[PDB]
Amino acid sequence: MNSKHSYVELKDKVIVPGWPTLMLEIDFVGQFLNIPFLSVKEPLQLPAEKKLTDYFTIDVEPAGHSLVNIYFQIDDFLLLTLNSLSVYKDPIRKYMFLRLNKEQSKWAINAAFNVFSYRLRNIGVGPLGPDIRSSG
Repeated sequence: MNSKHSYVELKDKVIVPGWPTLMLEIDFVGQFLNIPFLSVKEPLQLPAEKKLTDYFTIDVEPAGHSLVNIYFQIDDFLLLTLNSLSVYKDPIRKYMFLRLNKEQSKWAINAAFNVFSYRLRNIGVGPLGPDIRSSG
């Protein structure tokens, strides 16, 4: 019959040291703000015709007098894509959120929560990556 939802935190568990990582870069209207988003096995490339906004809506809101969160909504194609690239076991829901720290929040607050643009961005591992991931 009838259905509706909720915004799950995407916790720090999904970033796993040793592995490559996707970096959410937020450029405030008008010194980006960089959040490691999700540790991945292979880089994210999208259909070249397409672009991230097609698949990924985000929104920055305060959570209190000092802290701020980033909410977002992930169309299924990206959701499925992200889950397959993900090291941590399929952690991406359609409606999720993310906690900036007292530090990160501060910028967002000053920009009046107003996003000019954003993108994801594949970043490689450093010289001890393979050794880090495989030990433990």
